Amino acid sequence: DPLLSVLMWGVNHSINELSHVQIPVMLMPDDFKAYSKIKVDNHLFNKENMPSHFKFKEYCPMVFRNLRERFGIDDQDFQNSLTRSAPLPNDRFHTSYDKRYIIKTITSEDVAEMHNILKKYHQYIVECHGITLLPQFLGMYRLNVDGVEIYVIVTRNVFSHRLSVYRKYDLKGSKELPTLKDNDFINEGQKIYIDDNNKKVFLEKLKKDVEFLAQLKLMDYSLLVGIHDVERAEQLAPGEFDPNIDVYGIKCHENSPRKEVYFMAIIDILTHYDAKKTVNPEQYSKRFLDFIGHILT
Amino acid sequence: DPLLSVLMWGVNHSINELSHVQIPVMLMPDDFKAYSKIKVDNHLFNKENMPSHFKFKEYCPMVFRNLRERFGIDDQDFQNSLTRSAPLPNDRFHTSYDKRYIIKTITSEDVAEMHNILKKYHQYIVECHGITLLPQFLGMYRLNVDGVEIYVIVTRNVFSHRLSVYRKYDLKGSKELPTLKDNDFINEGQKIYIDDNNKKVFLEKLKKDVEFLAQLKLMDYSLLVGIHDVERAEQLAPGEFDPNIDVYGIKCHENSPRKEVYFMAIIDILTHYDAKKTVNPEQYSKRFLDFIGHILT
Ligand SMILES: COc1ccc(Nc2ncnc3c2ccn3-c2ccc(C)c(C)c2)cc1Cl
Ligand SMILES: COc1ccc(Nc2ncnc3c2ccn3-c2ccc(C)c(C)c2)cc1Cl
Repeated sequence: DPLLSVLMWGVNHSINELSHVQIPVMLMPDDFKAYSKIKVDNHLFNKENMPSHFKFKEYCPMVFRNLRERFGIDDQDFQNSLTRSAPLPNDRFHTSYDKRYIIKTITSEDVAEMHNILKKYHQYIVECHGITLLPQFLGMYRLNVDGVEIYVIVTRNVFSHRLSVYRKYDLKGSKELPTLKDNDFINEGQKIYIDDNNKKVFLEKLKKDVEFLAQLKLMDYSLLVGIHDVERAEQLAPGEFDPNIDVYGIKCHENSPRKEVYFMAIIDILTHYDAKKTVNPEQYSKRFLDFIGHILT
Repeated sequence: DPLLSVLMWGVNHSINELSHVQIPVMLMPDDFKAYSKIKVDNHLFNKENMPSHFKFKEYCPMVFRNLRERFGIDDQDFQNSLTRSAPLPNDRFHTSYDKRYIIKTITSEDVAEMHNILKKYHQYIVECHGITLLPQFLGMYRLNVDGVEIYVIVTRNVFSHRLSVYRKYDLKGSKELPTLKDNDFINEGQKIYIDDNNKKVFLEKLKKDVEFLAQLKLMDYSLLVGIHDVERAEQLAPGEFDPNIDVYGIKCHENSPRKEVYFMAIIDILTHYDAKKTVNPEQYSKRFLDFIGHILT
């Protein structure tokens, strides 16, 4: 697939170039308006590695390098995950081959919005020491191969890179991914057996994160919820995840009826209210937090 | 200097890309019409490593890779010589920092001529197993930084990368480099004390090489002659050179009045007769070989 080739090639180039750039003492205003573009033309050469004619553009390379650091991600590890082997498609989005990252096609509009929030996003991240349920935006690029132009973004996978998820929801509190929905969560009677301390830590993150979203007039986000079943996985020792990698995982409590491990975080935030030119951002967050607070009562 | 930066950067990229390309069982006709171009644009990014906006084009990358191999040169070694440290200028041409290679600015006309002869050049090289006094053309590029476009070519240094040359001539047999000339060779009474076997091997190379030149209607070439003085170098053990690296070196004979080592080869061949739109190529070679055969009598 020529678009994955260019992505793998562009990321590889992106990180290697960056390896020559000094880690700054701080980001500057201009860092949030910067880009690197590269255009390759091979005439009668290299027909076999990948396409002869392509472009690759990286937005705000210093910023996303900074964010990778703040999210506990090493540039060389990142490069490896995206280049050692091709991303795996999903009937859409890809997964890095080691399942650490999601690669997702987005619109120019989405790209523009990511730009409009990137300063506030950064600041929010600093302020919370990288501990948040918001998407972790790791890099953002434009590809051209042939007359096909596309925008992609890379986020941390909400789910474990190792523990399998036998059941998944996407919750809004009121096209779309292969998940179960609000109504299904309700009808199924789905419970999440985590302790009071873990509910408290989780919700107090959610409340701040969501408030940030409302302030930005963003909407239509949801809480992605994945359940690993441990006794099923019998058919790091069993039930274990590295928290430093599987950053959204929370163990069930001692009295959970089933040995579960849960992966919950916010996804798909880049819809601005005005872009819908219904529900305002305030009403959306209010419904959203009420539903989440509810299903975790 | 932004033009050396782009060159170092372009070569580095050139060889690394090539490291992914399979060594072919043979060159194809299209290999001699091929190129790779790359254009970089950095807005508000990477201001410190090198220029923000540049282009780099490599001509016939498969061909010059082949020639590097046939001349006993490993691609990674080549890359290192040109990138580990900046080329050193000459008041003009540069030297690779380890003195193995010459980098030389040339005209588009020269570039066009290199192209016109590149097939015959290749064939000639094969036929003689790489043993020749002709320039060893190792790579050829176009650089653009700012609105400054330039063409460069890389050849093997005629002189030792290690033994110093205290005296240099550029001989034609009838602007210009820092060398002594025909008349000076004559007035000085300059002798070259090599044995009959070495004269014979050298001249029989020269005769074939020069004949090749005449066949191509090339002109205005010369024999670059450099003398290392061994007793002076007292003010690999003394007098030694690796022939595999210092490919043009010939030891003086047992009865030379002074312990010398000599570096002789042909340079500066890319002038085609027609380009001068005097002396024809035949007369030029005839004068040239007669003078060389003469100074080695
Ligand atoms: C087998 O099913 C799954 C496997 C894995 C996942 N995990 C994800 N972790 C984080 N972001 C994600 C995903 C999926 C998509 N996105 C994502 C990214 C970025 C944008 C901009 C948008 C809109 C979505 C979700 C599912 Cl369903
Ligand atoms: C200190 O002085 C020197 C040190 C070193 C050298 N050695 C060289 N070995 C091979 N080609 C060379 C040179 C110099 C130039 N060129 C060269 C290359 C390519 C083109 C196209 C043209 C015209 C010349 C010569 C001198 Cl004088």
